[PDB]
Amino acid sequence: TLSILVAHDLQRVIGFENQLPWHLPNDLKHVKKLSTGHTLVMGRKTFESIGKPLPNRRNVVLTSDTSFNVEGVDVIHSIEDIYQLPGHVFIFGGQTLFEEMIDKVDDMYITVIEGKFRGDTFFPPYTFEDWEVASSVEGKLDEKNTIPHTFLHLIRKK
Ligand SMILES: NC(=O)C1=CN([C@@H]2O[C@H](COP(=O)(O)OP(=O)(O)OC[C@H]3O[C@@H](n4cnc5c(N)ncnc54)[C@H](OP(=O)(O)O)[C@@H]3O)[C@@H](O)[C@H]2O)C=CC1
Ligand SMILES: COc1cc(Cc2cnc(N)nc2N)c2c(c1OC)O[C@H](C1CC1)C=C2
Repeated sequence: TLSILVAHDLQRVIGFENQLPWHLPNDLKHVKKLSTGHTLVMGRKTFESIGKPLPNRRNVVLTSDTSFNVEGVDVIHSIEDIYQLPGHVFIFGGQTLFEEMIDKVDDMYITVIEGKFRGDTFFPPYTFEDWEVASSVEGKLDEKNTIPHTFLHLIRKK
């Protein structure tokens, strides 16, 4: 499978100043669940944001930089390289990757953050005319997760 994995808010903000605008442990545990044992593909800036590879899965960074060679990370240098990765591949960010891949992926795992944040990076617009809701699960609120949020699994129609 080729999947998108993304959290975006009511206006499709994904980012601010190279960070997530929200603090939401549950969603990061969501990410852990989904992608552990599989492969994440991410652009260089996103990799730089996270700082190092995520444990217990394959980390692939897409970059133009041929100097790039990082302990625990596989480098690719074209979009086309994605399609030769074995396994369940998650497109993991950021704006540029999402824009490039959204028409290409089988399905999307979206966490809708039910707020409006200040952002400088965005998920591309999409229509539910194009995308079937395989599931929609309200995330649980509590002391440490205080933003309402919904896990969507969408699958391309037709
Ligand atoms: N909310 C969420 O689920 C997520 C949000 N984010 C947010 O997104 C923002 C980052 O997005 P964005 O600025 O687009 O950066 P990206 O993470 O998408 O990285 C951009 C870089 O990726 C490399 N790249 C992209 N496409 C190609 C290509 N076709 N060929 C070769 N290299 C390529 C380039 O690296 P280079 O210049 O080195 O060649 C490019 O500069 C951050 O604010 C982050 O917080 C990130 C992940 C998830
Ligand atoms: C841009 O910043 C992040 C993007 C992301 C990417 C990301 C976050 N959330 C969702 N739902 N999808 C995504 N693709 C993450 C993230 C980020 O900040 C650390 O944190 C954690 C990593 C283990 C430390 C996980 C994801």
